[PDB]
Amino acid sequence: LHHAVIPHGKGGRSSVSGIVATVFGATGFLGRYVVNHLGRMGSQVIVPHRCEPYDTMHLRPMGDLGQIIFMDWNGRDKDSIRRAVEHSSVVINLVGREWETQNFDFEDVFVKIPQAIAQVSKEAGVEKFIHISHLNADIKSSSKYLRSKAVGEKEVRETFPEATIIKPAEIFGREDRFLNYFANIRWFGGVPLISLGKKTVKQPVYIVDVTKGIINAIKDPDARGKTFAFVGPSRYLLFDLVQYVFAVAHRPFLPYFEISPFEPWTTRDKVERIHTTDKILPHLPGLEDLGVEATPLELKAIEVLRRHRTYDVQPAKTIP
Amino acid sequence: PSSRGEYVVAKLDDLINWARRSSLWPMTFGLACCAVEMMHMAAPRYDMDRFGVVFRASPRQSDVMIVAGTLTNKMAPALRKVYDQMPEPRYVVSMGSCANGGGYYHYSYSVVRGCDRIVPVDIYVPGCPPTAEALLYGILQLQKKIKREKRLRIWYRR
Amino acid sequence: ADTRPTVRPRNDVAHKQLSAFGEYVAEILPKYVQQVQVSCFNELEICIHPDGVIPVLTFLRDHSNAQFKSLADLTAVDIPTRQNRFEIVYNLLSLRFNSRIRVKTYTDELTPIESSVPVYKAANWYEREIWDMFGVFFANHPDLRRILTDYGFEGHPFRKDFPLSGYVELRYDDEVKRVVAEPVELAQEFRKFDLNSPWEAFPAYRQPPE
Amino acid sequence: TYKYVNLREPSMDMKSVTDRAAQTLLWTELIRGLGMTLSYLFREPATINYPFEKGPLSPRFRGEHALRRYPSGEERCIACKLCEAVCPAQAITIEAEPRADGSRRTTRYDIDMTKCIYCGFCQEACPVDAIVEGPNFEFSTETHEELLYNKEKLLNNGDKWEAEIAANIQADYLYR
Amino acid sequence: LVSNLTLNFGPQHPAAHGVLRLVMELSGEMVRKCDPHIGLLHRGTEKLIEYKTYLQALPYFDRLDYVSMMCNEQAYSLAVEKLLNIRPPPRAQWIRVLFGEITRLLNHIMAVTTHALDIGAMTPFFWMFEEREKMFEFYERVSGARMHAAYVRPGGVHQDLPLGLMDDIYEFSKNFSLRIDELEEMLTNNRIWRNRTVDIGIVTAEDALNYGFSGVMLRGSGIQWDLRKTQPYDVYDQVEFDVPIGSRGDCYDRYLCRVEEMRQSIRIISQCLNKMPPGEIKVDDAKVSPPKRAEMKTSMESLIHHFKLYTEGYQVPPGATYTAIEAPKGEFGVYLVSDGSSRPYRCKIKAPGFAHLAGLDKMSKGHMLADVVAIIGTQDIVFGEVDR
Amino acid sequence: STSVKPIFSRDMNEAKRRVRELYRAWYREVPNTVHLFQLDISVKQGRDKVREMFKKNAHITDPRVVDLLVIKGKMELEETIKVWKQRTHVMRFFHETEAPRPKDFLSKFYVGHDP
Amino acid sequence: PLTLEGIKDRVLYVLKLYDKIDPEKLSVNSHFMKDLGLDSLDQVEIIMAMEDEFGFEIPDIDAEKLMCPQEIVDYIADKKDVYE
Ligand SMILES: NC(=O)C1=CN([C@@H]2O[C@H](COP(=O)(O)OP(=O)(O)OC[C@H]3O[C@@H](n4cnc5c(N)ncnc54)[C@H](OP(=O)(O)O)[C@@H]3O)[C@@H](O)[C@H]2O)C=CC1
Ligand code: SF4
Ligand code: SF4
Ligand code: SF4
Repeated sequence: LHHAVIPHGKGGRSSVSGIVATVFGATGFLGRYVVNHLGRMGSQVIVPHRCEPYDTMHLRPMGDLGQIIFMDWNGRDKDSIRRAVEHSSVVINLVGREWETQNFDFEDVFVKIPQAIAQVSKEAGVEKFIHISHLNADIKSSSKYLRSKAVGEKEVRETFPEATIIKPAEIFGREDRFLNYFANIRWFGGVPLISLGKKTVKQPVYIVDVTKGIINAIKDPDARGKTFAFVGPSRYLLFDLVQYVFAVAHRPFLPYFEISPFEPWTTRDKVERIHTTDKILPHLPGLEDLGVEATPLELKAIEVLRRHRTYDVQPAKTIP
Repeated sequence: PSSRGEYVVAKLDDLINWARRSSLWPMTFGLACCAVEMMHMAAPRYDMDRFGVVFRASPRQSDVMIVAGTLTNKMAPALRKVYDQMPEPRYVVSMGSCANGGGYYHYSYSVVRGCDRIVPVDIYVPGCPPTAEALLYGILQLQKKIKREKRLRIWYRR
Repeated sequence: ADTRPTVRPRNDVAHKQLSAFGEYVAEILPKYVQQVQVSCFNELEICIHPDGVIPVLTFLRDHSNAQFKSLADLTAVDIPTRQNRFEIVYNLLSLRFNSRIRVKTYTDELTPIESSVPVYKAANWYEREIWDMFGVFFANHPDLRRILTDYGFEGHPFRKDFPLSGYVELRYDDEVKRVVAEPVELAQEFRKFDLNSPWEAFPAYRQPPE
Repeated sequence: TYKYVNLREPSMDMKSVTDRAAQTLLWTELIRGLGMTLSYLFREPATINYPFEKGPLSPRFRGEHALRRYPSGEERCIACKLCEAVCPAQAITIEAEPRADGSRRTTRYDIDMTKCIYCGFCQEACPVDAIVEGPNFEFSTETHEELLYNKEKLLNNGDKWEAEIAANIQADYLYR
Repeated sequence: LVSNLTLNFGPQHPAAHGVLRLVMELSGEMVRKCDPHIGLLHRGTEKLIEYKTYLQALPYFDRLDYVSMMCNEQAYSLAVEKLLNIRPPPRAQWIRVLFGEITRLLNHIMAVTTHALDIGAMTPFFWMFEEREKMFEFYERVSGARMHAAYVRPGGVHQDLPLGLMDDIYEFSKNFSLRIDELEEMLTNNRIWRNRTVDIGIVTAEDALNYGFSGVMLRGSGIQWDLRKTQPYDVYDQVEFDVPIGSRGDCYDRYLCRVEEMRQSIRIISQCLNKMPPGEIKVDDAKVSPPKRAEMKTSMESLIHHFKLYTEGYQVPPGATYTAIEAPKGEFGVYLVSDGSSRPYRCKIKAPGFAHLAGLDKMSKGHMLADVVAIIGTQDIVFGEVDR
Repeated sequence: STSVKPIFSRDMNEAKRRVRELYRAWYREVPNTVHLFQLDISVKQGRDKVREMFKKNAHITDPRVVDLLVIKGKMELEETIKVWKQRTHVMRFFHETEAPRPKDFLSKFYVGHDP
Repeated sequence: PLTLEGIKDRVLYVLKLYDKIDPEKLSVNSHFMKDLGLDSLDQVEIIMAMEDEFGFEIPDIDAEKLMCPQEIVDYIADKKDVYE
């Protein structure tokens, strides 16, 4: 080690942990939680952000004085990546869009950028590289989102062989776009667009468990070079899941929106993914192997959906 | 005429920025002494209203929160409550040593060591208390910070 | 009154009058008064057994030669070396006679003290402050509850053994969307200074050797 | 010696009763209050045109901190730590050692400007006029880290503001 | 208990007194129970003072009643001086009365104008803070700080008055009675103002004393009591002024008392300017007061005393005193205990606002909700001293 | 001596009575608190916490120490019932942000010098 | 209306719900503290169940005595004045 990066303190805010992480995509749903947990234990977080500085203000309270540092970067400019990972020990990558835009398509957010971040990380001496993928990633899947996730996951495993590739399922939480999707898009102005909802089986994982899993992959030395699958305790039927969501939100459920500029809310590919069936890949290690217990949907679903609820609830039925 | 999309976005961005900085309605937590200097910034000599900054703004029409005094542990939940109710865009101005980092009660058991532990802060105004003129300099620094925002220009390149 | 520009003059007539009244109070309430002393700067203190509060405070308020109608203050001092670590101090004011008097008693962590609210309604909040900061319980108090510390605050900060910065500190956590308490960790520890000089400053206050 | 602020007895003659009746019905005092506000509308405003005009200060004003030098250019600070000992807020942190030429000079001088109460005890306690509070009161920052001054910052402030600081000391050192 | 309205001034308005959480039970428009909750500006000041020398603790007293900065300092200095058994020189006693009365004017302008501002009369607030702004310049010229002067210290004052200050104070005092008169042209005889203050929050003389009230809160009810007249402490025995006394014990008499105190303060300030004597400003005793910077750089003894005074501090003989002054808000007193070292063992602060606020429930009984705003204002509550 | 003024109980039997009563008031309250404060815990987790707090003070045998423990517990209840607390104070009992702290020698040995 | 055997039906119904109590060891006379092995704290939880079930308050003095279901049924009867 180096005398600076030796852990000190009691793991709190003003303590030292020796983790010096660059988190790309720190301003997203998954990024805000990772930065939060890295900053509870006194890590040095470099936050490369493309957005306005205003959009990052929520991250500033998450660290002590000096612990969170912000940088500009452009996925196309490699030298902006290098300035971001030059002094780092772990480089976490959470870059993605649920939708394409004019400038970045799914093959640029998921293949060309992650490969560039991984290559510069190798050439800059970085030791640990966390790359996020999807559980349902498949070269033969119709959803273009997942096919890009498959190729990009293939290039990371060649550029940075010692990289930890994490494959979660649909992640649910307060700011998720999974249960918030079933509560809003299905309800307001519409009746569910479920396409044969009885044929889809879903295994969703809580955000904090994914956040915990990512951290322990940094602190666990056997995680290097290993691909993981983070899945919830239970498998649900997509039809029942939507039904259960509605009961929590006290919105009546009756079985049976164009993409646009701004931020497509509901899209062609999103439906193709909400219907893809959560692959079971037993040989891949999961949260069990990182010291995290997957948390039930039922506990952490009233938390997510209490806002939609306007102004005595029965759980869903699991699929063995 | 002829104009690019980049040019249109740059000019619209200047319009909304000019409006947002020209009409800053501040909410003020007058927690302690520093509230007295905030009141002097409203009095005749400096007259913050002449910049377009209204003397009194409700929490749910406010554009900027000015934290003027010591934030104790008993008070911290209420300040975060007010902050969440504020509609965006929202900015926090930390006024004086107490709010900046605890100041002269920094080593107290009942005091938050800086309001940046509770809410994100955009400008820090030093002093114990900062002079009314020193606070006015801080607000004018927030106007320049807003002038440099590029929300639309970023949105175009997304 | 002497031509010593920098030395506070002595008022000896005030010292004599306050000593006469100290005996008067001791003669009238011998059951309770444990000590009477008048300082050099003319301030009478009556020390009493904790059970004489109400009789002693009532006599000073209502007697035609006391008439200490006003409770100027009420506070506790913590002296951990004493067996009764807490000393309760009553500062009273007489407007008829333009005089002040101090009444002191003592207690421990597990001995209640009679509430003086029956005598001075001013003592209601003073005793809530004493309970909150010192953890001294007052019996028969109309409404005893914390007055200064945060809700759910464990401990009594003004005890000499309570650490200056306490044990818990508050921050806002994004994950749980609320203000969370956590064990205190300071980026810069409070630096303790040893300032006492090793040479005696005031012989008049020298204590006899062990 | 005391006076009665409100112990008048209103006169009960008809002339006085009619005066109060006229006041009650014709709103006389209320019109008088409107007169005073009208007079202020035609008085000149006390506002000054900040930042082009500034409020008056004095030489004794306590502002941003700076470390000074002797005319030769050597630092005045000898690392006696009298400022660190006196600082009511414990805002000052000092370390020292013998310099390469054997001089008694600091290697760390820090002021946590967010701890400081701008009381000026440190300049009162300094024996060599090394630490001063300058005339600058316009140095608000966007981040908390920008308000934790190390030795370089305070030396740079002394180099930046020496011209004014020296004149202010010249004006007030006899009072001190 | 028709309804309990938990009124938090958390989203504070332009008052700056602090923040008060008020829990009330409103049986209609009327108020049946009032319960102030006052922990929001509790900063642990009394405990922090135990870790500071006597000099280091003085700035804490600026930040209690932060509209009576130099009056809070004087109370601390009078307490410490009494334990030290020293005397400040005659010139400093006049400077401390002079700035004690400039501070009384500062406090009453805030008290009356923010009281009126809460009851809708916004304009006098701006009229008078142009005057407070000119008073803040006197503070800055003698101390270098507009508010927390740290100027009145045990033994006297830190520095002497700069040349030309007394003329500027006289010029301010010459035009100031007219400023008060304009304020009374807008409030004294105004029927709307009287309807909002007359026979509101009445306090009887007997209940005032038992509840611990002091200052205007007593004199409004007709009690002839002023510490400056009955227990004088600096040169107040050498200045003529009258004490305003109320007759009905309501808000309106308390409003009149404060406005008359501003006039008597200008009367006193006039005498201080004429009677200011020459001499030194701090006790000429270097084991308490620091020596002049010229002597410290020339004399061995002065350098030693300078070195020790700003490190260890002067030791105070063991003892305990209760010292009180007539602060603008009321009787401000400190119970200070010395263990013989250079750091106080215990410093209990007696804030007049602590008792007054505790007496709010008594005063609010049988009044409408909009009156409570008027009752709190007439008490002149600042939560720096309520909580400490 | 052992002659000491009592707070309320004059022997442990009376003290254990007030302890028992105070547990009734807390046991009834948790269902209300979990609703008024909109907590994310189940009423079972809440009632276990009340059991945990009462259990930690089991060894106590001094009648006076028990009176004060009850006095403090009632003040805590009065704050929660009257809703003087806030959602943040009620949830401080659960320490949901503090990370797991080990208790076995090897675990404490790896991280730091704390005993 | 009263049904002394009705009382015993509900009491056993309530105790059957309490998660700690194993149904098998339960008897009309099984001791809470010894046979069942509950703690004093748990005995207070059970009594509170009966107050809800039988719509009245069981005082603390009485609550300590009701140390087994048979005692509960007897005590319930007396306050309801069931003479069966
Ligand atoms: N949450 C889920 O359901 C699942 C998520 N994942 C993976 O998790 C990761 C993050 O999840 P989430 O946080 O929900 O994704 P978000 O969309 O919430 O945030 C993604 C981040 O990527 C950044 N970003 C997007 N496009 C670009 C770009 N072209 N150039 C630079 N930065 C860019 C955004 O920054 P800005 O906002 O500044 O554009 C944003 O901070 C993604 O990689 C996703 O594939 C995988 C499986 C399931
Ligand atoms: S920073 Fe200074 S003036 Fe402001 S509240 Fe704190 S002590 Fe008072
Ligand atoms: S001005 Fe006062 S608080 Fe600030 S560094 Fe100097 S001595 Fe310390
Ligand atoms: S700045 Fe002055 S007082 Fe402080 S260490 Fe240097 S020489 Fe000593």
